[PDB]
Amino acid sequence: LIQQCTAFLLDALKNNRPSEGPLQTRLLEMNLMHAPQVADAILGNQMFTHYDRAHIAQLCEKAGLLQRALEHFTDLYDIKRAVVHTHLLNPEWLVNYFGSLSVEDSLECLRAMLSANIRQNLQICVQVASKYHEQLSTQSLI
Amino acid sequence: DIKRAVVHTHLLNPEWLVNYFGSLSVEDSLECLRAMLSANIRQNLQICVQVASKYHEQLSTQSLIELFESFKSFEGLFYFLGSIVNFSQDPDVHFKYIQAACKTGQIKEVERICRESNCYDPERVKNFLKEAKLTDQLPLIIVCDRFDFVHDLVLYLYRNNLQKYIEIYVQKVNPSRLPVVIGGLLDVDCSEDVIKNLILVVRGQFSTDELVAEVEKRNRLKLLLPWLEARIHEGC
Repeated sequence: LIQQCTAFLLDALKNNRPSEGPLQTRLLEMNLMHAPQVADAILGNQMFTHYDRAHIAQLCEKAGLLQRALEHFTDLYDIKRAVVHTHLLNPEWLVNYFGSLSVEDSLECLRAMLSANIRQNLQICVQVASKYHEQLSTQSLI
Repeated sequence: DIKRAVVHTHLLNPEWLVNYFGSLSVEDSLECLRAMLSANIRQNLQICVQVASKYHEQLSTQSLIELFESFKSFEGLFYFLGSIVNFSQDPDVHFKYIQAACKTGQIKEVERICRESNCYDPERVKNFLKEAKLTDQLPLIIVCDRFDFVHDLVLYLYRNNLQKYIEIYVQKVNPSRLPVVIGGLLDVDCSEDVIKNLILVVRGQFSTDELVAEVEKRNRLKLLLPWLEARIHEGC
């Protein structure tokens, strides 16, 4: 029972003393193959602090976990690939907005996403512009 | 004949259509949907994809897939193979599938299946790549070295251009093949200071042995000495 022994290890992880990054790292790695829903609570509790965010991001990449892969870009700031992957399809709605918002490199991000701006991200760029212009409605925008 | 209500397919109920498809489709309705595509509005288009995924499921005839690819069909055959790519191992149809992903970019969803589906001929497809230039490709920088044909590949690339794909490759994908890559670069007599600067970039799987091998096979090790200084100064 990998599931239940992993759960018991998780119960141990509730205390920071048994909370040892690599152990719970492997636990979450198995979860990514089995159940990603728990990864939300894990990210709340200890994930970003204890885990190898790079390896886990690569895992969620290969596993098609784009939404928590956004949490990973938030963990990793993977500039070109975060840009292109967001450019792919419908992301975590406001999470992507702020992640883009929470950087001054959203400039070049939008340059990229606009170089290939298919009609999907067509309006949303102007929409999120109504999240940066509000601090800097620069002629850079025009 | 029965191939007359194909006009009302613009409005007609596909349920009793599939019912009439239970019969009349034993190598028969193929020509009916064929004529429908001879008048292929978008209405008699998606339903034809659906009925293609109604007979291949009962008879995955290669004649069907051939008459299918006879047209553009790239998205139609895309979904069609998406119903078949699993548990099917024909190299040609898989290459057609990847090329369809190239038609409208569905590579991110295929470059992973190129890793998954390795039941094909990477030589032909990599020749196609060297012919069909995507100008932003990253399926061969994954799957060709997954099959390890990248020596003469990166040779040809250096011949045309090699700026960052080398870099992102050795960074995320694989710094373990980095040695033979460097060796090829030495065979083509590149600018070695570039390789040096890459070594200065944080390395993944990388060690002293392969590095000194690379620097000795050209007997021009006058480059890695600051790397060794850093190694020993840090205590390694």
